[PDB]
Amino acid sequence: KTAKVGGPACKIMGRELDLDIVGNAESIAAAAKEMIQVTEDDDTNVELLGGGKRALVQVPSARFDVAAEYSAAPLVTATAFVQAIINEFDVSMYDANMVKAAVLGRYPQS
Amino acid sequence: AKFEDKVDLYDDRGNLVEEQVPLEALSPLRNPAIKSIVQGIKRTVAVNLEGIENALKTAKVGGPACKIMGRELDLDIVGNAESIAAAAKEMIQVTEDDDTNVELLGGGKRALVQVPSARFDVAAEYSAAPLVTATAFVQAIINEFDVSMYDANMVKAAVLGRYPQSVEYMGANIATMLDIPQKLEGPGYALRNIMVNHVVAATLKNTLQAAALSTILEQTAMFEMGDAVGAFERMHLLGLAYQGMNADNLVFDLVKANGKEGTVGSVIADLVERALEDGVIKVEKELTDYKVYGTDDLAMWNAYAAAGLMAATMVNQGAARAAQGVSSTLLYYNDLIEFETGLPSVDFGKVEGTAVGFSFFSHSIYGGGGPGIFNGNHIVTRHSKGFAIPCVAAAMALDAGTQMFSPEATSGLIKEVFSQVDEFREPLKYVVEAAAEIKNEI
Amino acid sequence: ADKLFINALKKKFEESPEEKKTTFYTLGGWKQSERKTEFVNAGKEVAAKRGIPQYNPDIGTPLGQRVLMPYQVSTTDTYVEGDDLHFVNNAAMQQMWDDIRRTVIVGLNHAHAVIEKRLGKEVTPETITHYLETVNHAMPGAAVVQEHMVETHPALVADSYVKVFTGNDEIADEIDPAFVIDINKQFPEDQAETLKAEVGDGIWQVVRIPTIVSRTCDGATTSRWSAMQIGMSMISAYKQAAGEAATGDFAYAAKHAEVIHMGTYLPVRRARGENEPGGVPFGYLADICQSSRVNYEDPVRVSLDVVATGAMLYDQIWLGSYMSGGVGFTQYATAAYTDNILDDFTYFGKEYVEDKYGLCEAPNNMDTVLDVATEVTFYGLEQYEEYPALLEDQFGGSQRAAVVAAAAGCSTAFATGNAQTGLSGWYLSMYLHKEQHSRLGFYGYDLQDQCGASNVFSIRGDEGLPLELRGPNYPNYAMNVGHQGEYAGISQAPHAARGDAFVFNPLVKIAFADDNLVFDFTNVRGEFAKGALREFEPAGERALITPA
Amino acid sequence: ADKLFINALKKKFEESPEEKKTTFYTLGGWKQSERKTEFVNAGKEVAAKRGIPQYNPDIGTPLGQRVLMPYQVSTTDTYVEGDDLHFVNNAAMQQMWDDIRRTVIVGLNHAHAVIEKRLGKEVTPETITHYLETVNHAMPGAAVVQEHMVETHPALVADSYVKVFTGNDEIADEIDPAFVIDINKQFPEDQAETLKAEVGDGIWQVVRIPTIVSRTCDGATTSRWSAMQIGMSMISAYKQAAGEAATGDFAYAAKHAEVIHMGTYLPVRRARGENEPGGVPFGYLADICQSSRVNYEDPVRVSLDVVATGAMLYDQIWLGSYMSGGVGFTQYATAAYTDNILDDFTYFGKEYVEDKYGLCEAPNNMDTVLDVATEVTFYGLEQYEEYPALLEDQFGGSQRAAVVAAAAGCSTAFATGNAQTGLSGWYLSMYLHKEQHSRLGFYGYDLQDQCGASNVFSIRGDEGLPLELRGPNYPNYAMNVGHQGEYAGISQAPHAARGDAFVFNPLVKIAFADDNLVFDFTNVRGEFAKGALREFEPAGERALITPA
Amino acid sequence: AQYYPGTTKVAQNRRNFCNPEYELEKLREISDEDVVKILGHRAPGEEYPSVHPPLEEMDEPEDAIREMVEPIDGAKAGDRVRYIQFTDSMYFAPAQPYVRSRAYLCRYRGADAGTLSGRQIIETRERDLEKISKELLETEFFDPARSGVRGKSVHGHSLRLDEDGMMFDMLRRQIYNKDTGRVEMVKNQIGDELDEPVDLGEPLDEETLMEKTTIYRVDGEAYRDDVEAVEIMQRIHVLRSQGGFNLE
Ligand code: F43
Ligand SMILES: C[C@@H](OP(=O)(O)O)[C@H](NC(=O)CCCCCCCS)C(=O)O
Ligand SMILES: O=S(=O)(O)CCS
Ligand SMILES: O=S(=O)(O)CCS
Ligand SMILES: [Mg+2]
Ligand SMILES: [Mg+2]
Ligand SMILES: [Mg+2]
Ligand SMILES: [Mg+2]
Ligand SMILES: [Zn+2]
Repeated sequence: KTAKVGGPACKIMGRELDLDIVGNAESIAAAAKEMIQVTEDDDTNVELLGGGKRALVQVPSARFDVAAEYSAAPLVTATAFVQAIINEFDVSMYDANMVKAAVLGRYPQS
Repeated sequence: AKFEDKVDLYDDRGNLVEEQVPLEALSPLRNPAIKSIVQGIKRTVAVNLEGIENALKTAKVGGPACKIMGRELDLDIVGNAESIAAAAKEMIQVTEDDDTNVELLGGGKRALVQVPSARFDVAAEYSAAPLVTATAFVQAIINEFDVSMYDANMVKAAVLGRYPQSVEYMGANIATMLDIPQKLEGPGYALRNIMVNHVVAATLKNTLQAAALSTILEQTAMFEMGDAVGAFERMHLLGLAYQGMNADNLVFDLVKANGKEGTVGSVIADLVERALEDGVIKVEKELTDYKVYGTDDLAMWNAYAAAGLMAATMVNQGAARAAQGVSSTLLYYNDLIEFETGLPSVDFGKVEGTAVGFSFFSHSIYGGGGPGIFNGNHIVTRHSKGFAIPCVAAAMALDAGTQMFSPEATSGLIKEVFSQVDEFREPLKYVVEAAAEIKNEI
Repeated sequence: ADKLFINALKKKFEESPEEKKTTFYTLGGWKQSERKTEFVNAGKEVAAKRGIPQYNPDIGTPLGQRVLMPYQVSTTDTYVEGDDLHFVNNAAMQQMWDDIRRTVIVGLNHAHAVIEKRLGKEVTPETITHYLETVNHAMPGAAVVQEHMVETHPALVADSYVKVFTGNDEIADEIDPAFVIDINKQFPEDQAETLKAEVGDGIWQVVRIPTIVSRTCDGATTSRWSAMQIGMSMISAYKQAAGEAATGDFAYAAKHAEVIHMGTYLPVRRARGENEPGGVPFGYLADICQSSRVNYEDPVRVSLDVVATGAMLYDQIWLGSYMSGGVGFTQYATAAYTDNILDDFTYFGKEYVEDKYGLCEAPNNMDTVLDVATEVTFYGLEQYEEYPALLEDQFGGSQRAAVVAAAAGCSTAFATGNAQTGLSGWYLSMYLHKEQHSRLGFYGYDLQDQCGASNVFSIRGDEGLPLELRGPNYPNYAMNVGHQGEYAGISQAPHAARGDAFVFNPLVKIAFADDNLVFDFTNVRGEFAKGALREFEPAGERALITPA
Repeated sequence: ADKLFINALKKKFEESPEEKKTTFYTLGGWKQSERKTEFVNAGKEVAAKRGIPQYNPDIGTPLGQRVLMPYQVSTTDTYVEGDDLHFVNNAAMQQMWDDIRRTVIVGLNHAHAVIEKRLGKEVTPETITHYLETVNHAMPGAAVVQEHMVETHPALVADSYVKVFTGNDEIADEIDPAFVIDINKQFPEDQAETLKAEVGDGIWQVVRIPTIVSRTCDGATTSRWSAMQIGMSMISAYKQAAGEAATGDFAYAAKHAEVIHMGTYLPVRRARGENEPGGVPFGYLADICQSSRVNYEDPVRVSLDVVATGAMLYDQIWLGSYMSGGVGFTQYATAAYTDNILDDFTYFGKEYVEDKYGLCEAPNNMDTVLDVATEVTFYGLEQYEEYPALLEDQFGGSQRAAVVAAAAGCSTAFATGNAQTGLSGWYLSMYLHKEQHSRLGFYGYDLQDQCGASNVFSIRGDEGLPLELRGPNYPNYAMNVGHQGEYAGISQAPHAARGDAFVFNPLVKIAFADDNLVFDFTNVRGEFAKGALREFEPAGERALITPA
Repeated sequence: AQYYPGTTKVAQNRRNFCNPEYELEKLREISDEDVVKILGHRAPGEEYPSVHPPLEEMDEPEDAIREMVEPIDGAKAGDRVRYIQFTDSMYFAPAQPYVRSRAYLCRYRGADAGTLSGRQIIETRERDLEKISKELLETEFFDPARSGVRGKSVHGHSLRLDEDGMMFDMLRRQIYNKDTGRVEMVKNQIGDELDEPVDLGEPLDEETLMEKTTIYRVDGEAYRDDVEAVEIMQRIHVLRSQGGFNLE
């Protein structure tokens, strides 16, 4: 909403996007869970907290059994939420990179 | 299954193995043979016992040209390798008869070590393999000869090198196909930081198996990186199937049709013909004496295009028996196919771009080197998301000896130890069998 | 009127610039050039002094079979041979980097709360001023607490100091003005209101450590050095015990919790700490350049001053030395800031946009990208075809690709007011150029250019980022000349057309609005010309402590 | 004779060294000091010129309520105020670090194999000479292939060059001797024979890039700069296509496969690239110092010249600037190379061991550690007790702990000929000291010292390492003053006693046996004195390119 | 195959260079010996040096791909890999850098091609390099005034021509004779003097250069006027852009 992305005190004037994410948290969390899980009955958990302000996400153990380490947890969660948000409001190709910056920050420049 | 696609699976001689298997039976997330390969690469360590003994006898430890005069220790490690290997295994295992393996090679000069998986299921990552193996061999050697408190730090230097003053195990006489986690270009990159020469060494230069091992590793990394999640998952799975696993015998059949006299250009023409035949592309618009092609399935066009790119490398670099031209194939197969069709090339230009920097960094003063020293974690070759490196593995497998930095030069220890592990050496065999076995559970 | 590069071409060559033929081989090789003549003489003296052969014009191939050109520094009337724009031979270029490397922004907001909530002491404009007298003694390397301290020579460290800024006008008025970067004085009224609103009642220090130390050490030294002396000055000015538990809160705040580095650290293949060029994102480089607060009526001038800043830093010092070295990459960069060539192409595109859409009024979409980047690409390429002297001047395809694409990208962003569509225009320019002339750049030029289109609007982990957040460590960009400084220009371009006070970080913008810097960031190209004429006076020299 | 530090004490104070009482508070504060007085005046001129207050002696506490002491640089007759030994004020200290930072060792063994086996061309001493003439033109920044190259000013980069060495005397003698580090000329016969046996038929380059570039950039620049110009010189000298596939083997060889960096890269908390001080292991620092090939008759002199090298680099520049900054850590280091104090304690210990055991003849065990380290620890502490002037000079407990333990550790290793037991003697010294005086060092001084006994002989992953291989990145050692340069001397100690040509790396030993270096590594303390007198002429300066 | 869109002579010329069924116009005759001299890799009468043993003395294990891909003759024999590199003037040379790489990978086997603005190169097994180089030199890929064989010091693609219409060459490997109107190669491609120069014939006249050129220019045929070729380039840009975002 404020275009404040990419680190402390950073802002891009003209990039503001006003999206009702918390108001649509249930839909967005379910759409993210579908991408995060491997199967319907596995140990994936996605739970809203604080009235939809936060989500607790538990990425399915199966993804870690075929991974070298543990970064699948943030990277799989981040991309599932970026994609769920874009899909929720039909965010345009021109604007979607702002959702990625709001969710994961300045990576991979940092 | 999440997707409707099925593929036919073939062996490395191009013969049918299993018809109509669901695409997801080849997924790193579901396929038990891919699981076994990843867990195996995580937990396997090559131990150079002759290297350790020579290091100790000469006091040459801690990296290239280093030596500490007066520290020499003369220990009959290789003559006593059975007892040392047995004592190290006892430390490395969690319980008797678990999956710990310790096997002497080269008459006691080398050891294959597979650290038990239970250590990794309560670990964040993969460094327990070299760390547990190093310490068990250090302690086993000390105990074998009753090395004194005063001298034992030399056995530690001989084994694991200048660590922890260096971040890496600099000068170490153990080896792994993974490298340390601090060297990742980004989180989730560890299965990409595996040298092309290591893959080709492990698969004994068999071209299809080198391509299969390489694709399996690269695409399994795309799941760990999150790239194969959501909108892109099917693109990644189809690339694995068609570029790395010879799905529908497409790579095989293009190589067969073009191997005698063909070029990159003739491969492209055959692939475009096959995509139109199978309905993956269609004529969208006619300009003057030029047909503009379209597709309603970009992930599928990408996969076909990726199969043609692997076939084009096999034809071009195979005809030269010289790997260097892979950087040129990776570029001009893609540049040519775009203007031939009006459709985007493999990975939407990312293979072509990888290939431009890879051409430059394999023929210039500024860095890089020969094709075998690259990997998907290298800054030059990390850009395409799994569709470029498996062609480099294929090219290097085909090289008849044009390289100074060849697998024999950079990968001898890896070859002796890791080629021993069936699923590492022949993964196209085991991955297909595993897919067939779980085909009605997907 | 004449194209803007005509005067430069008339000065380089005897021919009118449209002429297609010339004479070679008879100019006397290196003897045509005052500067090569200087270097041949100096190599003979160097070799004899040290007893080892060195520079020798008879090694390798004989330079100067064609005219060795003078270059006009764009926007100036200064003409120099290119050796004078090599970063090694130009002290203004070295000092530009030193002024960025040795700067860090450190908040006083957490510090002031430790003072009130944990220590129970008061903070006021008077206590702030006293702190600032203290830190301006301590920062250059002088003592405030212990007996028998030795100290740095104040004249060797005359360039090190600490100033503050804040959005609260009445507080900024109550702190001693020697220490204050005054936002109302340095910025035009509109921009000042924007920047004051961003900062609010926050108070920030701009800390510059000594050039001599930055040169002896590295960029990662800057925030540590800054924190040590903020720490000592907090102890001294607020009368705390000299090393108690709360002291650790100020360390933590100044080193990690309220610090803004100019550059973030790099990964192991290119291992480097903070405040190195590869860590500076393009949006910060646009904000460090101060053309925005002086030339705001001319968005082309603002964007191209940013391109000059980034082309020199990223291509000559960063890629051409930290990441490679040797003779290096002077002219891959000078193409973007000499002979008014990029200027001519970019004013054309600005006029195009202003006429057709109005600045910032174009739809933010691919139809705008296709229209503007294509028109501007064809314009630039046409000038090299119509003026054979221009083509012979910017002789390497990489140079021409960066210049033409920079004009196309900046012009696209002038239309849309968005950097990301500017960036799509840059890539489209490359593809058009490559098909037009059947060449583009050097062997590895378009690695990022072929990844380029697909990654502009990606959202994936190491692919997706708005252009302002990208930098030299964005994976596709981490290797090659002729891109990074132009990207900093495209980041600036929409903000300049919009008249925005900053591109990405308002703190970094304010932090360089400071005439106590050694380099004048309001006039980057004028400063490069001053260094080229051997007229610029850098900090960091050891002349005061060496023999006569 | 007198204890070696008596002269220095008599110079510093009016009282005899044994006297327990003195006079304070009547010395005029800073006005007692020529140097402080020069700084107050400089402070005034700096503030008036720039319009921002700077050095001011009335900020904080008033220095010089006690005597502000001169220090004798040990082994010299030079007496200076400690400010003249601060690295910022001392160009010899800056140049010592630049000469290490800008050096890399690059083999020619893989390269020569690419020439013969891949290109099919012959290698002889004549082709190597032609290659060395070419690379000495190119390495400083000059062109060999392309037309219209701009180049570095040969006089700005006069300190950059390439030499080679090899263990085969007949091959060495056929290469032009302007380019050859001659092992028989620089080393005494027995050490030459050791070093030549180590190198054998190998041929190695020592490459020094320009100090002006190293200062503008960082240590990780050195191997890349070296490789680009080795690569251009291979192209030129051996007549290859200018950029073909084989060119890449030369890049990979020069950058990775046969490179020896001076320092390895550092982890992210302390992110730095190669050739930074934290990456230089103690055995390499002992080998860089060239006292071993000149002073080999006196193992004390060799070992304490290494201590001086390491205390300055690791505590003043590295821990006192790269890792902290400000006034920094001048006197934490000077305690180890001034006033002949460490020398007095170390000659005592060497004599004790000579008489009881014979050098290198003691059993390598804990009985020897307990014996020698306890005796020498008691000797040094007894001196601070016996001479109140000595205690007032080394006024900080850390200073005393580092000096006393360095004498104990070096002496222990003189006995055993093994650095590991020298290191156990260093920790025991610290434990005895802490009990004797109920104090040791600063708040955080003995983090590594309390881990220290148990980690000397450990074999675990990040604990066990022979001392020669440890350095500033060994975990327990990564933070604190008063240890790293002492450990470099302890690593030298058993090798000096044994008369070994090198401690850890024979290539690094030979690489600095070169009188074309700017700093003189055979006499580190002599050079620190010359810099303190403002008589050292560093390289890297920009006078030639700035206003007269 | 259709190769390339567009309705100009430039577009047709690009198609022709790529199309292996298109017979490249042969413009000059060059002897074997003289192609070897120009290349500069080996002496006349010298045997092909080897980088590895012949393939048949290797007996390598079974591999279905290797079995199916016929090695080029140089590969069988174990030939060194060697190169030839050309520079092409922007003032209407017939061939140009991307035109070459694109054409080489359609026409030739076992080929490592690189494109740069100022040079273009191919590397392949020695004996096969010799046969390809003969075609590169005798046909309309090459004009001895507007194209140059140059393995180093390649500057000249973007320079003004000399009074003879010759492209600049720092090493002057190709010399126009004012009395005869023919060009002679006096040095090999790395710049070493040849025992006896090699005749390369007369330069192409202005009208024949315009007929054969593959560069677009405002004073020849401008790319902006080849609107169908521009359309495809813009199409690829748009499809790449949308594909990288959401695979649509
Ligand atoms: C030997 C290489 C291969 C390589 O890895 N780097 C080289 C050479 C390297 C050297 C050349 C210095 C010297 O002459 O000794 C330096 C200065 C890098 C260094 N080591 O300091 C450099 N190139 Ni190069 N390189 C350049 C360029 C180029 C252009 C020149 C084309 C032309 O028509 O003249 C071509 C690439 C292309 O065709 O697009 C090029 C090639 C090449 N470049 C070919 C040699 C070409 C030849 O034999 O003439 N560079 C340029 O296009 C402009 C800027 C220029 C860089 C120097 C500067 O920026 O001032 C220099 C940048
Ligand atoms: C690629 C990698 O080099 P490696 O492969 O690790 O030795 C990297 N070098 C570069 O990226 C060189 C960039 C600047 C010179 C080329 C500019 C284009 S003309 C590195 O040094 O870490
Ligand atoms: O010739 S290359 O493109 O490899 C290097 C250009 S500086
Ligand atoms: O007082 S402290 O030990 O924290 C600092 C010593 S410089
Ligand atoms: Mg079949
Ligand atoms: Mg066909
Ligand atoms: Mg000025
Ligand atoms: Mg014939
Ligand atoms: Zn520096």
